[PDB]
Amino acid sequence: SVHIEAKQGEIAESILLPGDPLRAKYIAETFLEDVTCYNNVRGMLGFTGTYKGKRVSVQGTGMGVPSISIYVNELIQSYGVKNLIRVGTCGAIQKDVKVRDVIIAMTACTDSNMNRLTFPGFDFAPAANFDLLKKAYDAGTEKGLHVRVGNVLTADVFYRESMDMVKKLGDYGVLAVEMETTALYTLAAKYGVNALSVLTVSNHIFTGEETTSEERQTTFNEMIEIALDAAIQ
Amino acid sequence: SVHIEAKQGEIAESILLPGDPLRAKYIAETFLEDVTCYNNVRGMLGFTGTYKGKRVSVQGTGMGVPSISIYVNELIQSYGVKNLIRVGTCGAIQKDVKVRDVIIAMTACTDSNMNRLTFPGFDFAPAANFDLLKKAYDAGTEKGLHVRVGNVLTADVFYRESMDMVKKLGDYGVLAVEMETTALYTLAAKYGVNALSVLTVSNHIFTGEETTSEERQTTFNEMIEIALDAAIQ
Amino acid sequence: SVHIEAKQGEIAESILLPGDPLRAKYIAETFLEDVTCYNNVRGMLGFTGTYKGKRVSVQGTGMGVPSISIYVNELIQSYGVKNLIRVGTCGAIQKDVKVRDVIIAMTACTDSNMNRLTFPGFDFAPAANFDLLKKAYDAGTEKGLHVRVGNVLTADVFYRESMDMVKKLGDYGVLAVEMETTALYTLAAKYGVNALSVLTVSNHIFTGEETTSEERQTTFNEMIEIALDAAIQ
Amino acid sequence: SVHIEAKQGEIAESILLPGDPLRAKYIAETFLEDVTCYNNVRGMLGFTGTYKGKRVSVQGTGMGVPSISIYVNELIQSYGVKNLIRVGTCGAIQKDVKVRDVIIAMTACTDSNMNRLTFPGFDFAPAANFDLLKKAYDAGTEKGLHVRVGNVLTADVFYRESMDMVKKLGDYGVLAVEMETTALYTLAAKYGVNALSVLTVSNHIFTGEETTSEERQTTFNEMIEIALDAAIQ
Amino acid sequence: SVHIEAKQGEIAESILLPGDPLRAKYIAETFLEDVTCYNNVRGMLGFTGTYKGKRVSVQGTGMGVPSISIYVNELIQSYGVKNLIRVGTCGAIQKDVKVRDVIIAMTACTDSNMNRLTFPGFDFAPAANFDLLKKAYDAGTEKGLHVRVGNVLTADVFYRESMDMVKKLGDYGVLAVEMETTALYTLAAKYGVNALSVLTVSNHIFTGEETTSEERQTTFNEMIEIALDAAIQ
Amino acid sequence: SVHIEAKQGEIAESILLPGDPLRAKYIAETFLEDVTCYNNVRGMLGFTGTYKGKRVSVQGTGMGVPSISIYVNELIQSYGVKNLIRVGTCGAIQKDVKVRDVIIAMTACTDSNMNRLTFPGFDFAPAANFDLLKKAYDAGTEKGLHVRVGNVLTADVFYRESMDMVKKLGDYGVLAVEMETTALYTLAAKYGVNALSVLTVSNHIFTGEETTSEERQTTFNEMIEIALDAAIQ
Ligand SMILES: Nc1ncnc2c1ncn2[C@@H]1O[C@H](CO)[C@@H](O)[C@H]1O
Ligand SMILES: Nc1ncnc2c1ncn2[C@@H]1O[C@H](CO)[C@@H](O)[C@H]1O
Ligand SMILES: Nc1ncnc2c1ncn2[C@@H]1O[C@H](CO)[C@@H](O)[C@H]1O
Ligand SMILES: Nc1ncnc2c1ncn2[C@@H]1O[C@H](CO)[C@@H](O)[C@H]1O
Ligand SMILES: Nc1ncnc2c1ncn2[C@@H]1O[C@H](CO)[C@@H](O)[C@H]1O
Ligand SMILES: Nc1ncnc2c1ncn2[C@@H]1O[C@H](CO)[C@@H](O)[C@H]1O
Repeated sequence: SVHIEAKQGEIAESILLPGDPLRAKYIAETFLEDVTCYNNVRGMLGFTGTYKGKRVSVQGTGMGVPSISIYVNELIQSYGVKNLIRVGTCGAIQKDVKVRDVIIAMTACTDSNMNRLTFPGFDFAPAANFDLLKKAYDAGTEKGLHVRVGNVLTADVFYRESMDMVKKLGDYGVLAVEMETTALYTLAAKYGVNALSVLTVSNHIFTGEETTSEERQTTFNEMIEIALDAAIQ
Repeated sequence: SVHIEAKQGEIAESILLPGDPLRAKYIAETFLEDVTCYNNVRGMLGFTGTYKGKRVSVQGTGMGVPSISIYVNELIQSYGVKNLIRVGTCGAIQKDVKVRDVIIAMTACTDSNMNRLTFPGFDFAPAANFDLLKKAYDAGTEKGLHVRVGNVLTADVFYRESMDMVKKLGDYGVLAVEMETTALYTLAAKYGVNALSVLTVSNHIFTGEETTSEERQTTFNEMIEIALDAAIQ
Repeated sequence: SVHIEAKQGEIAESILLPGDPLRAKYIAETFLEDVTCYNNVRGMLGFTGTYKGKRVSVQGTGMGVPSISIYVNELIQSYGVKNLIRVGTCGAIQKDVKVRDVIIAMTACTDSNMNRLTFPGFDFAPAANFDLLKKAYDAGTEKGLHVRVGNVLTADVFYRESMDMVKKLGDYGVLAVEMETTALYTLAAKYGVNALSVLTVSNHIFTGEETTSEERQTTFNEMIEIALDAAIQ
Repeated sequence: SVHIEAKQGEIAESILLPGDPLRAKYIAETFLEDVTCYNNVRGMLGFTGTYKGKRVSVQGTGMGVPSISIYVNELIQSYGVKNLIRVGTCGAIQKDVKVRDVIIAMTACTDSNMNRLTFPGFDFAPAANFDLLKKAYDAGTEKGLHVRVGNVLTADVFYRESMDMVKKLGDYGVLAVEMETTALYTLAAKYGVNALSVLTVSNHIFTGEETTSEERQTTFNEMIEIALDAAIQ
Repeated sequence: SVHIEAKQGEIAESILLPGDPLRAKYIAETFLEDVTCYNNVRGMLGFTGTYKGKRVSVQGTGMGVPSISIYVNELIQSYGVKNLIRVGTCGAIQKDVKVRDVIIAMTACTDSNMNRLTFPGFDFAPAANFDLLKKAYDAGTEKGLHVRVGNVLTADVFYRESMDMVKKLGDYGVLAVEMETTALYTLAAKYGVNALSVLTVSNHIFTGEETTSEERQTTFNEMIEIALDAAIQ
Repeated sequence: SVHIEAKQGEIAESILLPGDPLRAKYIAETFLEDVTCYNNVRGMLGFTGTYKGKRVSVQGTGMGVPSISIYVNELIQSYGVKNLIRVGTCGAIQKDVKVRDVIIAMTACTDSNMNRLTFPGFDFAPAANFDLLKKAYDAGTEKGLHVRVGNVLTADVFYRESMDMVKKLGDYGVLAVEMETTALYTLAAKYGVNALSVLTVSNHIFTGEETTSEERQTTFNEMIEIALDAAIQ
């Protein structure tokens, strides 16, 4: 496809979608066997391998609705991908959401215009695939993680001049901010395929708490395991 | 409160919210014991009784976002209600959704302006309480119903001049149309309480299939049972 | 029709539209002769009788744009209704508007999205039928009421978190808040029929003054008389 | 003021507002006595004189919401004007509205953003002063004119690429198109003063019928007479 | 055309567009030879003459997007005009922009709805013709003027209740406020012809500095010279 | 900063901003001397070196408004960058724009919501720094390139379901589509620094013409040279 140099058949039907291509590399090297790298266009690494005997892929998406939309469109339309699980990070809005919690997004709010252009006059609420959601929830519960299922904000702007509206969204139960889920869920629904976002809380937006990858590595690894485990079902 | 004549303490902390006040009466008479009627203002019947030994209420909401918003605000703010389950009907958009299916709304799309006014420039995605959702899903699965968990449209207009956008929403996975869920979910989130909508598909919007209450009574009764059963947990 | 169980011909061509179905009952019992009740679906009472020898009906609408839109569509399209007069209550915004004043709405502002969806990019100003307006104005003037003709707000939200915008509308001459007129006027114009809203001020939104039905009964009765009197012309 | 060179007191409290400054000149020369010209800034002629013994003024506004807004703000805020009657032309949308009809605008629709900026999320419906409206209606009825009271469109664009939305507005009862009324009515309401628009239909937008000033001069003169006659009351 | 009484061929292919028709007269009398006046409809003076031997015209536009849009549509579509240079005034927002500076607008921001109606969901950025822009810039630089090339605001409202957003636009580099450029640039682009706006700063919006025409006459004359000089190339 | 691991002082005040980090590497290796790599976070390569003796940097941005906004905010606010030139590719809309043309964006249209959120009710037109624009234009003209200066579309969606609006923008003179310029120009203006986008046309959106990097390498190299050459001035 335009942004992926893989041949037909090189990408598995189940795929994990980290934002960071170097996390795709980490995931492939850490969890998968019989790995190949099928893409390096724009440095946006993608790999296919095997996990507990089942083929699965992992593809960086970049940051933001427009970037992930490019990759998700191509994966679905050109490579026949059927199950897409974003595995990423997010920033907690609410005090009761803690760093290292795992959030499974039921739906996402957004300040993107992408859906207003498609459905003029409507608020489109992008929805996770429930069967994937339940599988991931059950796996995370069994794994011993703190798992929160709820609403997130998909933001276009990481650096917002005022966080007043983000605070207000927190007062309406929104758990955390990230930059991709609306697009993944909307496009998966458009094409009749299955999507989910499983997120590690890496920072808290108002307290200023932050982590390095190493400082959340054990939680992150466990989260990747549940995302894979849902995928292989 | 302005629209409910009940005394403090007369309304239980768990409440079912049919749109039709005569369905509130049917639910109270059919399922509850030790019933009183606490409201007849505007004919919008409300009752409190006991189900399997646990106090529970049932309150008509009327049709549309503005009507249900009035009742939900008053129930939460004046009567201390904590768990609110809308029990209603909806019209299927998709061919694969069948009359007599039970839909549990994860989230809702809308053509209402209510949330655009609150969050200018954002799409707010109203979310069910996951713990109530899971309880209802598990109960419905055990009860032997066809249960679908997904997205609905909360419409302001029942009689729409063109159904083009409703069809398009169906192509993006939206299951059915109804007229209340966005408001219930948004206000419950605002006030930190728990909400869910459990819906019976009573009509199919493009095929023209329709039912009378009697023609869906067994399914409807089973749906009320799961809504109660979730409530009493 | 879907929400009205009347046979063809049972509803008169002129109809009064209170929001409260119990007010429809009061109006029929108090003013009309040879009364029948043609609807009890959803408790939304409707009656037909005679006033000064002329057939006229009265139909509850419920609260909010979506509810009244359902009933008005059905009355016009399925029952051939030609003259529709909402008779309701409203909350004064301005200090110079007093409780027990009668407001005849020339037009209505709104926070509903209903007309933005129909006329994207435009502000649609819904207009009363002038000939009905003049008849009601002349009748109210003769009856000795305080009658104000002007602008109202049709609100989707009764419980608004901030009343700043309602205050601002008052500073631009808007007289009072209610929850139905935009829909009635827009749909009547769509179908080429005649509509008017005649409202009793029952509360003042910033002073906190409020009334019971009994406390405004004489004014309300006189208002119903002028609404009927316009109708029978 | 910035756009009017008159001294304080030179402009009367009642004023007619044609769009064309040369029509202001025609009105002053044809109907008024003891006339002075108080403004020629930008060629936007303004005059004060006497009609049936009462002082009255006439001020060109130019075309469009932004132009009339400048003049109306200055007249109200700097010159203390209290009664403002636009006297202009319009293009009929509906077949049943005829060239040479006089339309008295109750309210106006618009494609301008002026009120959306002031009342974000709301449709503001600008309203005529009813007492001026009634006076003009009664005077026009007595004068023997065809007078229509209703809704108009205040357009920003005279040359619209598609007239689809204008046709649709006609199907919702909107009588004619012009380019000033929303602004006049909104600003008069803002400042607590009295406004009305009295319009001659000079063209029909879909049939292509058009007139010269001479071809509508008798109707136009009679319309000016009723506008003055209302003003002097 | 509807608003211009000129015969075909009486208007030159290059035209200057002051907002004030009396400035059109001043420009024609001061700079042009062999002058005729081709329009006095609505007092909106237009002239054709010769400058350094080349035919050129000058046409008042009035104030605001809707007024200039009328004239620009007619000039382009009915009179075959190819090069259109607005020559006007503006109000500085930024402290670093000085009265008597000449601003050449690269593009324009707006609070008009004109382009949102044409391109729903998009921000359209109207662009100057670069070749005209460069010619005017080079001529102004040679003439010894202070020339600033940048962004302006095309406002619908001269009298804005709050200038907060205008200040904010200044903080994002917007140089000055005026009331026509968006329309000129958008329509010229639509029809494939060449437009530019060359503006004299006549007032500073926050400091209150203001000028009479006489107080900026030398700068204004030099600006007209560069606008002509670009035109005749 | 959060997404760049460079120490203070490691990034030069002038920077080129390709979307593709592998193009940043190509630019550094091909044109610069004394090169270091200061960032590999998320694979988003950044380098500093010397060109004709002057320090300059090159930093990948990723694709889309949200991605470039992250990097531009950090470069300006944390690293003190003053001159930012995006060097990228774009897709021609118009037939008269050819593959291998170089487009210098004066301004950009967008379907992003980023500026509507910042300036509610306004269309913000993001503007290039004119002095950088002129330098690049003069350098490209001297270099013998086909250089077009004009308007572009900054799109959020690469894969748009209908290209109707993109075609319409082409009919209003918009030259090409890309995915970053609105953000770069808006943020540079916000912070008072200098930005420009210099683009190679790599594909034609309606004809289907496309190129590989090798197939446009000579043009691309010349474009990089002019971007550098402007930068070092
Ligand atoms: N506080 C935050 N705000 C926005 N995005 C965040 C935040 N924390 C983590 N992310 C995620 O990391 C990237 C931005 O650093 C995005 O891909 C986004 O999903
Ligand atoms: N097809 C439908 N469209 C809209 N609302 C529906 C439909 N079917 C059932 N409903 C529900 O029933 C009422 C409208 O008849 C509303 O309360 C709504 O939730
Ligand atoms: N203050 C108020 N705000 C909104 N609606 C009101 C108010 N007072 C009376 N109403 C009317 O009564 C109902 C809400 O109580 C609605 O039908 C509405 O028209
Ligand atoms: N068909 C029309 N469309 C828009 N404005 C019109 C029309 N006919 C008359 N007008 C009026 O005349 C001017 C435009 O020619 C405006 O001031 C406007 O109010
Ligand atoms: N401060 C200002 N605000 C708006 N328009 C201005 C200003 N100064 C000059 N103008 C120009 O002059 C007219 C308004 O006085 C308009 O045509 C406009 O372009
Ligand atoms: N046809 C196109 N549509 C959108 N972006 C494009 C196109 N061609 C090149 N681009 C650029 O390349 C990337 C998308 O492939 C974006 O960074 C964008 O700026």
